[PDB]
Amino acid sequence: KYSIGLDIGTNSVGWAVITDEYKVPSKKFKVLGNTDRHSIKKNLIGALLFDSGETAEATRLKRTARRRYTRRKNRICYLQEIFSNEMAKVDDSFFHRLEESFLVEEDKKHERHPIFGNIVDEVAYHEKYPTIYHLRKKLVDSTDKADLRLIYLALAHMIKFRGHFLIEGDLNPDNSDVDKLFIQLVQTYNQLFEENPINASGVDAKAILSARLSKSRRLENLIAQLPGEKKNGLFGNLIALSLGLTPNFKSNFDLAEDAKLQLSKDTYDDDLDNLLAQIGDQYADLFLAAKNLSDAILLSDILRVNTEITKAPLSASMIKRYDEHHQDLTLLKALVRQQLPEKYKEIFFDQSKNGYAGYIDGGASQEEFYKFIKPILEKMDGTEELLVKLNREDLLRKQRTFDNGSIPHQIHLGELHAILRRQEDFYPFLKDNREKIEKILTFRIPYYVGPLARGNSRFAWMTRKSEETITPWNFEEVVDKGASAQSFIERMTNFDKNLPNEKVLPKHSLLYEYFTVYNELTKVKYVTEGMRKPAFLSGEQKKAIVDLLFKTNRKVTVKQLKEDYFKKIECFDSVEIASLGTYHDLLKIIKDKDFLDNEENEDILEDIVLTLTLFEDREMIEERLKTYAHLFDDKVMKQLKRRRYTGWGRLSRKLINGIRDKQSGKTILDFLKSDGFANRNFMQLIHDDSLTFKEDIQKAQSLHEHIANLAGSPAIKKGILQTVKVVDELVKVMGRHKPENIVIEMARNSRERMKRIEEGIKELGSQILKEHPVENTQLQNEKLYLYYLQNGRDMYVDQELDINRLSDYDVDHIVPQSFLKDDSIDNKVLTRSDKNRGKSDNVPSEEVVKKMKNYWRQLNAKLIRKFDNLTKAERGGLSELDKAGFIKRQLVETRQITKHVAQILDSRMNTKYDENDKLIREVKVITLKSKLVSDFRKDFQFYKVREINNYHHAHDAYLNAVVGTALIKKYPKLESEFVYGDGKATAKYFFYSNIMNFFKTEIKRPLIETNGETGEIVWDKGRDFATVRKVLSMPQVNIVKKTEVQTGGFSKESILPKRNSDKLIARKKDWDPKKYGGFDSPTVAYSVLVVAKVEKGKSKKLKSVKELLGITIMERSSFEKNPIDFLEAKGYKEVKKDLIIKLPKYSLFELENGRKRMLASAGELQKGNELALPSKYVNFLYLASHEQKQLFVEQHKHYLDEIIEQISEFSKRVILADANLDKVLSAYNKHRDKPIREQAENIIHLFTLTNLGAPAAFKYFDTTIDRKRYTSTKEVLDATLIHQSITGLYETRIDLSQ
RNA sequence: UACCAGCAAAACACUCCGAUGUUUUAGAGCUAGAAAUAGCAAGUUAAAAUAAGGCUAGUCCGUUAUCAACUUGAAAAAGUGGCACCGAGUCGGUGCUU
DNA sequence: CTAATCGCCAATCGGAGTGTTTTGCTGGTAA
DNA sequence: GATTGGCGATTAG
Repeated sequence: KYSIGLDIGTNSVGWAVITDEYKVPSKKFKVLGNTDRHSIKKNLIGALLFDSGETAEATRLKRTARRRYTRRKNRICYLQEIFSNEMAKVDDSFFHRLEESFLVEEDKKHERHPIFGNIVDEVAYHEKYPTIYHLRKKLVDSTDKADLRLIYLALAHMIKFRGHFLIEGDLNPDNSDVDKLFIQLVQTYNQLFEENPINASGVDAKAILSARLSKSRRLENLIAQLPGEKKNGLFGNLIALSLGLTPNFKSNFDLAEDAKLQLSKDTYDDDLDNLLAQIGDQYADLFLAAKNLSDAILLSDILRVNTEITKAPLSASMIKRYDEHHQDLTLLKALVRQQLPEKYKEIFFDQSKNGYAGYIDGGASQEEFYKFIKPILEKMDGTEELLVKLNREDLLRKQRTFDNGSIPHQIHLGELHAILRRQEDFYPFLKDNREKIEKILTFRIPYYVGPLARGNSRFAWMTRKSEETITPWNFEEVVDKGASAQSFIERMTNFDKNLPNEKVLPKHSLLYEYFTVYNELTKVKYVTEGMRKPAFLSGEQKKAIVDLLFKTNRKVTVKQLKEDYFKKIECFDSVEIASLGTYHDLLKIIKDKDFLDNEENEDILEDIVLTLTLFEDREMIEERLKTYAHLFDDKVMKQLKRRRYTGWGRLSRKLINGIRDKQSGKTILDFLKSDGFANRNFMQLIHDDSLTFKEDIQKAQSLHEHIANLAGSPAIKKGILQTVKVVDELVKVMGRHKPENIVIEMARNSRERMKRIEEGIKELGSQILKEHPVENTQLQNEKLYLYYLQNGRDMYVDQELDINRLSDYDVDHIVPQSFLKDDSIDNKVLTRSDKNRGKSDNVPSEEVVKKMKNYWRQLNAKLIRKFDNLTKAERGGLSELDKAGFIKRQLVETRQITKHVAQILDSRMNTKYDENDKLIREVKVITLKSKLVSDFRKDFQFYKVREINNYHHAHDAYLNAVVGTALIKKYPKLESEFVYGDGKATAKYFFYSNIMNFFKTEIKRPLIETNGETGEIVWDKGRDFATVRKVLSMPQVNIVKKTEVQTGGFSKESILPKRNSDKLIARKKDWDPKKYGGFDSPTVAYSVLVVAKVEKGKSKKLKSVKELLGITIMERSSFEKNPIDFLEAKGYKEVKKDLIIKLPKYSLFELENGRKRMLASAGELQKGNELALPSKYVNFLYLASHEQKQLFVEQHKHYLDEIIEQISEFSKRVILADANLDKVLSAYNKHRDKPIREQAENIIHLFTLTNLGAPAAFKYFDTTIDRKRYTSTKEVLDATLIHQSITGLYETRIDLSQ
């Protein structure tokens, strides 16, 4: 009978229903409603269009901030509960005036002065402490009684902003000098390693280690003055420890265990104690010193003040910024006043000129201010001392800038500690509540506990030991913390698939290693002169290999098996041819062999391994093994806490040793352990029919959930639901008969670039960025991008290149494009000429490799797999098997998601079960790629262009169907790679390349094609092409747009100043927008058509109205709860309840002459028509834009004047735009001088005026055309409304002109 | 179609923390002139909010995913739209079963 | 009044940890 | 990351 062909995409789905001999049937349908139409005739071909889906990141980024905004507010509430009783005797309303600051004077109840409460005290206070840091510095260094309000202000400011948590441990801000250190350091090296002393080389390491440089540059500068040292040397290792690195101390100390040390993690003490155990304490304070330096050079960019003067080095360094601004301002003012009197009106008085007034009051950043002020400073005389600071970004700085994110939280704690001790003698209540204020600052919830819910949330997993409120002071006596870190990991671990409801084993377990190691050794073969055939391996040999090779090295080399076993035991000179890592570590740690050999002591090691794999913190691990103590000794635990594993395997425990061969002895694990006659692997054991595993394993094992459970981007998983629903709708139409076949085909920046080029320039030391400054919208071109990635140097020649020479240069792929079709950065290079690459059919010549190995290694630059392909010239090159495989992949759909879709369709299509516990096929599912159809179109001249209409979406499904059905029925044995279910390479390559040669005539073939057994008629080259041509030109395709309701944010997020309009929305309930401001950009969900009456004039003339109203996202619930009261509050009277109609977005209307419009909102409209240009002009337009066909293009030239007539005629009755059409005609009238190629390229641009969708702007040869927005939804109130189904064949029409 | 092995490339889902930006109020502008108008002097900081709001009253939740119209249904969804030809103005016609 | 065109605007920058597929040279092995 | 619907000022009825 019939067949179906589909085509899935990210914004469209196409379908078609072919028949016996490649024809599309037509049918009569029924139309409902109250209109005059009672029937219609339609063809079975169409398409569907929809929008794109999004991801869940933008919602998480706000969910994880709503919680912080409310957790920060509770920190201040705790501080006010300790100060209330004492403050209730000084000022009764101090805490009340602090909450009504954001209030106009009329709405205030108390006075308008917050802190003190008079006009003569506020001014005095503001005249003594211009900034908050003056008070902070005064409180620490003074020894007098202070008012309570100032103490509260300082503490609140310190607590609100607290700093970052990146360094673990305790800081110490006393050592600011750097050189006492390089001295102190060397001092010790040669205080025990004397006679052989590293040379101090009078190194003034001051600028070497203190300059604002990177770690690598400081490393190169350190040993520059020392005559010869090693980057990997132990002095270098301890130096790298001083900076931020991860040195290893195994070298030069003949160690066997890795000794990676980090100075910022919270494990340094234990690792240092362990490392000082195998060497001793003779070399001790060579470390207490490396510490001092480590902290002495990271506190060098924020603290720039001296010592032995103050105990507050951060507050004292923010007064230098204040005192170096008031001094430069006067000088600049005087200099501008004297030598340039005509400009002292916009630098200091205009708020929209990026001067000094537009930098303090208006909106402007430091960069814009500097860029604006540089010429003015340059022109006049003097101003030497000010031009230098501008190059250091230290001209006129502010104390709250964007670069304050490098301040640790251990500095704010010291000032608070210092303040709390000077004033603990006058106020006794500060002596008791002193350990709580320090705890409010440093508390932080662990990342494996989550929200503190009470069983009313969806993202929570935490348990509780006692029903009580959780506070920072009792967090350890309420939260269990023991089972909270186990449910964090076990809620994401995979389940088994051969036996569900079972958890998988750890990767590094003991049973799992037994299974993995011995399974591999069950099949191996070796040949010697004495032996006759390649024999297998026995269990004893495997045990010996494990004992001698596995237990001496985790990885067992094949050479070790060849030499240590064969040569020593079997006496074999030559022969031809997994890790028990846990066992050797346990042997080294426990130091008891018979303990591990004993098989009674089980259910113990598995628990130990699970404990080590599961938790991460140290107290957790200790307490878990606390019950597992008293058995070995005290010493083993200290080393057991230091071991950690990672990884989860995929196999259950009961599957291995719970349903094993209890009826035959040898376990599933032991079957692969001590093999016998039946050397059968696990796959043979499961997949055979001789044992009783199958019954037990097979005893165990909605559409939306299944589809949502797949793997892939959300944007593609939207096109499968629609495909399934379209299929189910199409089956019903054709009489509830299932299709014979189904053919499916699934058709498939700048900031990264400037980040990459900036990193490359910074690491390479190149100065070309200063030479050629680049903005944010320049280097999107690949040629200049590649030019800058190489520091402007050729890579095939070793010469410097030019910024405007790449134009005449070339871009070439590393691997030739004839083998790999790659167009990414990893495959493209820029060169003066491709001939310098060497061979044109292989990897570049070895001369280039030898001459550029150094620069390829330098490109450590992270700018560029590319190195491997470039260096392949020395590795012998490529093969042909990969070419054959890729040729097969070019037409065989090997992607997994297509297999998922095919399985989903096949499972629901076939349901009848065979009586022999099997299934019978009724519908075939075929998958194929797009190469075949493209080749067919190119060969048989069915050209297509994509910028006329959307009909081309539905013209590919028909071609897929015809090609697939024709091909599958001619070769009855190629179903292996084309149907779902279940030397030579060159022959397969040729066969798959020439598959599609049965359509053509000469490479002469008969007109009639027959197939084997019956001479089946599969093609007839006298009428089939005529049918295809007739179908490809039909002015009837069902295009349908999907209607959706809108959701998302309420409006725009920008806050606007006060105004006197009625379009502003209040931010809170009691804040009038005419005195505080608000947002104004509401988003409409859907519209409603109401017919009612409203009063007019003072006489209340009850006129009758019928209009459209918009319902925003913000007020949906109020409307959906009671529409009548909502409408009455809006201002309408006597609302007719039975005539309210909802209208979602993208609704369809019908005007007088077939003119249709969509609905984008309650104020605008869209276009809803299509163009049907004949099939001759498509071929002419495709040929003109690019042998004998040139002559044909030349003879037929008047076609350029027939397209314009059709465009004008179509636009004069549907589009209804006059000025744009007149401009287009006038522009076309005077440009008939250029040849056909460019005129065709510009005629193709004219199809933007008649394109379905929103209006847009296009451009002709020179002229630019603007938009033609429609802004009146008043005419549509007397038209017809159309409701359509998913395919569009079923529809109803309602007349709104009643 | 599954299990071990080296690395690399990624993509997706959840939890815990930093620094800015924007909007109102406080930091007493002065000298001449009835008046617009001129002349001069300062400018760097702090408090509150950050989707309107909810009931289950928690140091909890609020921007992803699903959605043609009528008849019945709490809900999901069971029931609901007759076949072939020619011409080829968007469909029309004829001949009958219907 | 009063309704229709024209020109400009739209929140952004860093860090730490855990779990899972899918592709590309490696394979092997096996049903 | 551009698109595509909102709002103020001007201008034509």
